[PDB]
Amino acid sequence: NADLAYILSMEPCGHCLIINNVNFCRESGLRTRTGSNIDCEKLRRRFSSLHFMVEVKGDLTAKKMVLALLELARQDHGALDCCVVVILSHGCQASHLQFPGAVYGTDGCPVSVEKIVNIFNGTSCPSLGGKPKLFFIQACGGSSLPTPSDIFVSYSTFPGFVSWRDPKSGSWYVETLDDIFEQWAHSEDLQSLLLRVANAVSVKGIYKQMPGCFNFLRKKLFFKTS
Amino acid sequence: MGALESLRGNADLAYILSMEPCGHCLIINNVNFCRESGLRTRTGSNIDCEKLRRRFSSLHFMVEVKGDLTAKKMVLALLELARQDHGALDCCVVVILSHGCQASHLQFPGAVYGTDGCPVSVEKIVNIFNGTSCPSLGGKPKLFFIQACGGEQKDHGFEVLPTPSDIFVSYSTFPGFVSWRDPKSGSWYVETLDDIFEQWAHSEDLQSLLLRVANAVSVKGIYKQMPGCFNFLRKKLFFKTS
Repeated sequence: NADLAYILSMEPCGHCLIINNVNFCRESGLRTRTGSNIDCEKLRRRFSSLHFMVEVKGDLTAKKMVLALLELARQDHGALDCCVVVILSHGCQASHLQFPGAVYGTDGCPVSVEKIVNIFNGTSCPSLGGKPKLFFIQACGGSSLPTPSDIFVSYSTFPGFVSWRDPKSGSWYVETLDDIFEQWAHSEDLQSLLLRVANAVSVKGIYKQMPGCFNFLRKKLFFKTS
Repeated sequence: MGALESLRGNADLAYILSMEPCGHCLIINNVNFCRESGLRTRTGSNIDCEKLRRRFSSLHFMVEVKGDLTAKKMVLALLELARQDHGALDCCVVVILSHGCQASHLQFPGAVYGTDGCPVSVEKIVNIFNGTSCPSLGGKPKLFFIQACGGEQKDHGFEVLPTPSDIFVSYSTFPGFVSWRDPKSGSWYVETLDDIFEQWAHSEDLQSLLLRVANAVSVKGIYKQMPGCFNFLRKKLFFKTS
């Protein structure tokens, strides 16, 4: 209350798009991301519980990924409270100007996180103005309000399967995140959940790459559950 | 023994700050830039500078302020800081007040200008405090508050292995945008942050505080500013208060 938390009253809570890239063309040389379907199913099932209208889309091209994203922003989120985008794919380690991060489309071409974030800013998507825009990225391999307000990105490149010898048992990250949400999303906010995830991950890999959060929200975000 | 209490106490959910003092705090305050620069005098930074000096002193840090430093001297000050022994400390704070801009980066956006008009990337600054370069802060929170233009765009808004660890970078403005300041009241961001840390540092964690700050600043001026941060922390952070 007192404008300390975003109001998620509406039912459904919002739209959620999951880009699941598994099969890449030969020219790129990017290995098949087998096990990502396990990941996709966990997340689809998850954000569904969080009362979102989840739409999955497999093996998308950089061009097609962008179109799907634009297609989402062209929507009327007017009576909705939040938007969610999840992308599973190989990560691109290009350096950037505004925001870090990129993910490979099936064609081998990258789509920077900065492009993705902006497709959802205030000008491009007035419909979501003042509402929280969440982006979850798992790169396995490879009055007025400010225009960029309410943008929140969780970026993970943590390799590691649930069963360490089996590259097809799924992502230890998604499973850990999914598990933590299942247990605390009912009483803890987004940033609090993600810290539990970040901690769990670090305990699993001392030096290994820890997930980061590019946080530009104005209030806490308590997901709608039960 | 309430919730917040049990929370503050859980070493798994919160960074435990038990040492006295807490650690080092370094404030770099550049106000007078060279002529060749074209950069303006950052009138009002000094009031921001002292507020923070006093603020972090309040939060049990050993504060050291260094003003008007060339890019080279900045790196030097930062190198010496990391070169120290933070073994009996629990946290490290670095504040930078100055002009800034976009810089090509891998993990951390933007850069900050030395008094000489030369740029120092935030990413280079954060990295000076990596686990190898400064094992004395391994696993401990290293905080960075950056008050500098994140870019050139004036936002009108609309009507309504070298990996970061325990790194937390609070940005005054969104990467790519302009950060606003007042000649006699200081920068929106710092004035807001000090005010908020005043009222809540005693009962709220670092991140919670900054949402308040981001929320407050977001309703300001004709031109808009959207504060935010790159959080690579593992736990919540509650400062040691008075």
